[PDB]
Amino acid sequence: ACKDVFPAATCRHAKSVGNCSSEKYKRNCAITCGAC
Repeated sequence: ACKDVFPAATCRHAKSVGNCSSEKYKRNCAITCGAC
């Protein structure tokens, strides 16, 4: 499974500023990024 590991508070920030490019919220938070 690729369920968002990090907390919604740490994943919500990403999109907020389009940080999807990063990995902190792309490898574990694939559900928030949109890779998996």
